[PDB]
Amino acid sequence: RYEAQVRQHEQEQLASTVISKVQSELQNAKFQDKVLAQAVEEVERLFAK
Amino acid sequence: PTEVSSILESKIRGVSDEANLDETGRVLSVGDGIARVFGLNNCQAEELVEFASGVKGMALNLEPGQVGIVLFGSDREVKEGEIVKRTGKIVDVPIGPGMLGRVVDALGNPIDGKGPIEATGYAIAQLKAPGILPRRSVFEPMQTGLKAVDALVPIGRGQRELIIGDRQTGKTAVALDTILNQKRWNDGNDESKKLYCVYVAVGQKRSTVAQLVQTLEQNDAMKYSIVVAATASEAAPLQYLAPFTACAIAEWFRDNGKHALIVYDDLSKQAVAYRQLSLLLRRPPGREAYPGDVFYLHSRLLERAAKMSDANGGGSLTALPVIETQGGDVSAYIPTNVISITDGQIFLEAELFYKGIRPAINVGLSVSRVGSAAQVKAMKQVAGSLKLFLAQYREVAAFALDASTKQTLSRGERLTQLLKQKQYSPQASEEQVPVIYAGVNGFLDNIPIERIPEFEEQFIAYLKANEGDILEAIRTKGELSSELLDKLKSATETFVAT
Amino acid sequence: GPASGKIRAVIGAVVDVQFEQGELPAILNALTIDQGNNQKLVLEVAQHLGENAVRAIAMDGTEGLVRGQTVVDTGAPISVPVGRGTLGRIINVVGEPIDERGPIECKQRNPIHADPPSFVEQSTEAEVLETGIKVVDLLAPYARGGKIGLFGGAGVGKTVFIQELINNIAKAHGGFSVFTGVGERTREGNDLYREMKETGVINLEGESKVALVFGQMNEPPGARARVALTGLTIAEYFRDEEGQDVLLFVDNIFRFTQAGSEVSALLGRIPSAVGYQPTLATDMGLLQERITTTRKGSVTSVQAVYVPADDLTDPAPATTFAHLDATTVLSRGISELGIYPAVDPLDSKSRLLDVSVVGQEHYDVATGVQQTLQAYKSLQDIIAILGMDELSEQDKLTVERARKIQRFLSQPFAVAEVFTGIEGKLVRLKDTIASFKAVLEGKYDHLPENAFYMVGGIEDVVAKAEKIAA
Amino acid sequence: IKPPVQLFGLDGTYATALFSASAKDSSIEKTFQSVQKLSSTISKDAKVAQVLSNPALSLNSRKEVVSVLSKELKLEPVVSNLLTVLAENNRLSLFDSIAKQFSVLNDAYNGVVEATVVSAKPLDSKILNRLTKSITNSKYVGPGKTLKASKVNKLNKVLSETI
Ligand SMILES: Nc1ncnc2c1ncn2[C@@H]1O[C@H](COP(=O)(O)OP(=O)(O)O)[C@@H](O)[C@H]1O
Ligand SMILES: Nc1ncnc2c1ncn2[C@@H]1O[C@H](COP(=O)(O)OP(=O)(O)O)[C@@H](O)[C@H]1O
Ligand SMILES: [Mg+2]
Ligand SMILES: [Mg+2]
Repeated sequence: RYEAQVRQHEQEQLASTVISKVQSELQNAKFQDKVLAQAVEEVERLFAK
Repeated sequence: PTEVSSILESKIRGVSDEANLDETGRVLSVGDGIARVFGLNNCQAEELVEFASGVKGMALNLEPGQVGIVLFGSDREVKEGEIVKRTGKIVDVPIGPGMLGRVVDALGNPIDGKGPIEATGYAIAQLKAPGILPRRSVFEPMQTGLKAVDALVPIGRGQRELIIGDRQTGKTAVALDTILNQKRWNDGNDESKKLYCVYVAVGQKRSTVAQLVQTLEQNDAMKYSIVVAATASEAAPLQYLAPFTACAIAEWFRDNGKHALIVYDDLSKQAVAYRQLSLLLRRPPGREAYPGDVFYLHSRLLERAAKMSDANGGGSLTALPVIETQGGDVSAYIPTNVISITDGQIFLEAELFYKGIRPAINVGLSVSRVGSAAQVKAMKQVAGSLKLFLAQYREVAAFALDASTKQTLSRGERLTQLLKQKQYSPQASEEQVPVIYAGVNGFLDNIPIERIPEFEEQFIAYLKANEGDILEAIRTKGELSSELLDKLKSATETFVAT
Repeated sequence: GPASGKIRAVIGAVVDVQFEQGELPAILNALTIDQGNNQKLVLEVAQHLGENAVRAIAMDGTEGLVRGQTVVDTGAPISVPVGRGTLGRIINVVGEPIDERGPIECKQRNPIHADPPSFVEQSTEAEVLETGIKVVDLLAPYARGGKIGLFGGAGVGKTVFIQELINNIAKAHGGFSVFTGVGERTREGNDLYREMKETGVINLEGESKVALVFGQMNEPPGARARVALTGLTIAEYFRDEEGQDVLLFVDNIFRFTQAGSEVSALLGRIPSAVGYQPTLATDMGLLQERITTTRKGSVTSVQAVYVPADDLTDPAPATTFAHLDATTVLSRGISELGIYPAVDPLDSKSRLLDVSVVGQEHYDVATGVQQTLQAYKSLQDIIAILGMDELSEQDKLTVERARKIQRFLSQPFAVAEVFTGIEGKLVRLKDTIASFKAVLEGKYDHLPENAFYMVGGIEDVVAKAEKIAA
Repeated sequence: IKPPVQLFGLDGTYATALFSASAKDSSIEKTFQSVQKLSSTISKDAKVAQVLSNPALSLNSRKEVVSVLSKELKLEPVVSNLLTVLAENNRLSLFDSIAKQFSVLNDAYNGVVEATVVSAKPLDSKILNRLTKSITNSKYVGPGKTLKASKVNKLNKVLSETI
């Protein structure tokens, strides 16, 4: 029970730090995220046409 | 094993690739457990929907320009102007052999924390029952473990036995003892004698559902039993659809070649949840503030639990509905509708339950339609006229010293105390046939009234060491001929004098 | 091409069809909808909402229909097979066979919606019908060619009363039978077909004389309400076009009014008493008037009514009592005492209970037995509180004779041999009148009360008292 | 003639009923400019909107007497019959719903919609929406697109719920 609680606390603490780093990277004006979001919309509409 | 978190992150990276094809539109208003969706022209009737916050919905009425969607969750997860999502299918749930050992909910999602359920298909909740060509007579025996249920009103595979009664009388206790008594046949290799339980707790509290699942796992009974958790703290659509979702999962075993036992606890809680959603949609309330389709909701779900023929697989489905009466009123609106569709009932009076007679099974009220031919031949031969002698002894004792009345009062008191078992103490067919044969032949009249509990434990232990050939023949063959009847009378007479 | 429509609204059993052309369908019109299972669908028109749109009622499940589906009109009502080809087969509400024995090769197909007989085509009679029970051949006697009602609650004895009368009257009637079950159980339909084939009623490889109509409570509301019209159309053709004494057996008759009340709220109608439909007396009178005896043939209707939560003052039980010649009310209080069945003598009444049809001897025995039971029931407040010792000399003898007369009329049926354990007793009309007159005169006052319970006539009461005293 | 656009059934049937008689002899282009003048002189003016919420009037300034409220405005053909039906049936309070439903009929049979993300779409007037959406998505992604979203928020919430 102590080994499972230590593994669950380490996985929950590591997931909280990775979620905070992903939100801070998107607020720093990512130039690669803006170009990839526009190209994904044109490729999805052409496959269903 | 070697970074287990890296295996789940790689498989969940690429999944969303095509989910932008109009489909559903948006909503307009929401309230009283409903959601007036504006649009969705391609949505069919009784189809599954999804809100923007993740709440499921069911499009009931679809008029021109609007569509009435019934939310299965809270009203705070749907607002005005939120986009909807059409699933494309109807109200279905998961089924198959992989659901044995997990506690599912109303929509089929696991709530026990054991991960996903390995389902082998997807069956709809609103399924039609079989006709007269794919049905057969009930002939298999359903052992419940109780001595007063296996001899009076016995149950069979494919029949519907109701369990009426008041609160704190023995309604939920009769269904829990029948599921735990099937461990002697499900742990072996006989697939025809096994019966998968299906507990559908609808209307119960949150603490009562967690305590009942822990008691079945400690006695090796939760490995082959489906648990449908449906508390009263959820929406009104989740509790009303708990009866239809539990019947679809148990129907897969009857259509393939296995037996199933469904326990809808309780039937009175399901009628109150269906009336809440109908009263908010501006409907007509009939008797006891119920709609016109109150009798059709319980008759359609109970008609599917029938016994199939040899050309359909040979399986059957047993239904055990518990009716919660209000002060013993068996002539109510919800009480008369369940008794007219089931083949027998088990009345639980609150007067005999407080005196020590557990369970309080009335012989003059509870009966079984297809319970005579769907019983064991060894228990029916030893209990000759057991149902007729139990009802006549209760009426004579309530009005009472003659010579004829003294013989019926002494024999009737010993038979009622010996058939009353404790909680979580089920007996087999071989042990109950030896105890019922001594009380009907006059072998227990010389014993005292307080020694009725001590005589049952002493006779069962002596018959399993000094006469093992007579106990094994009654369970394998299931009947007793001339040689088996003479050996049982000689062993009971020698043990009663010592 | 036929008249095609488009589905505009769908709320349960009600499906509004919007026709694009000006030729809209009429009322009670069969509408077909294309699906994907080699069966299509069935829909009956109810009313018209206007603006080239009529509200129809589907006869099956409406799950899977989208807004804008093609709905073709057949041009007429829901037709069913009639004649001698429907005998022995299990038909449905739309006339299709459900017995898996091929299609019904019928010459003509009459509709389910038809008018009843007029006042000039009616034919009244007063022929008594012997059933075999001791409580029915003396109290409320049934009439040949009339409507019989078996009212009762849940678990009283409504299904067992219709099964015992069909095995001792319909087996030697000569004419064809019509067992149309509406709102029954799933196990009751399979058990009734297997028992009739082993006795010589429904022969699959020979000649049959009993029409079976499916329609349990597992279907939708449109199939349960239309189950009574499909079964009555086959029995009406055998008495008018052929001239035969048909026997209509409905089980139960209360399911026809309860199925229409659930769909009346979605059609625009306001609710009535106890949440029922406003056209309760108009819908029940149009179907009960067509199952009567005419000049071409008779029709003995033996339906059974269901009491709502043990209440005879409901809107579905009190409205059906004015369209039956003989009634058989089954009380729930007498069923728990040991009466088989619970034939209440103070509530059962018939029109054939007179001295001009049963004779002067049978009329005096019926009035004397009913007068003794009414005196003991009115004095039940003093016997249950003070006791039986508070009565006088005249009241003490009447209380003992009333208890033995109530148990003597309860005879064990042949179909209930597995639940009672005794054999089936079928007393005649002449033996039941002679046994009741001798017990009321003082010739059987020395016998016990248990010697007459679950017996036959005067011969079975004397043999049971001698065996219990030995 | 009924076009497949549904548009409710009770409140949206006001503009759909008058569109059948106005679609003859080419009388659909003049109805678009005449319907915009009736709503712009009864909303942002605060002068002729004195009887918009009151239940009085009763044939005093709504119908019959108009002159400057019909001839001097922009009504001469079938535009005068649309305001007379709303005054007798007490439907002058919802003038914005009748004018908005008339513009949706011309944009459905002679145009397109289906907005993807960010702002509006292109609203072509070719034929099918298969070849029109693929040729307009590549020309609009390069030109403009400030990106100041929906797909990035859904993927981040699914990873935190499985922790
Ligand atoms: N065989 C038995 N011996 C002793 N007590 C019993 C037995 N069967 C049931 N009980 C008691 O009856 C109670 C039933 O509780 P519950 O299930 O909540 O009400 P209901 O039975 O009306 O659903 C239990 O608390 C249990 O202690
Ligand atoms: N003649 C009889 N003797 C003993 N029991 C009977 C007799 N007739 C009916 N019963 C009992 O009445 C019950 C009726 O059950 P069911 O048909 O389900 O309800 P209902 O009669 O209200 O339709 C049966 O279980 C049967 O045991
Ligand atoms: Mg309980
Ligand atoms: Mg019945």
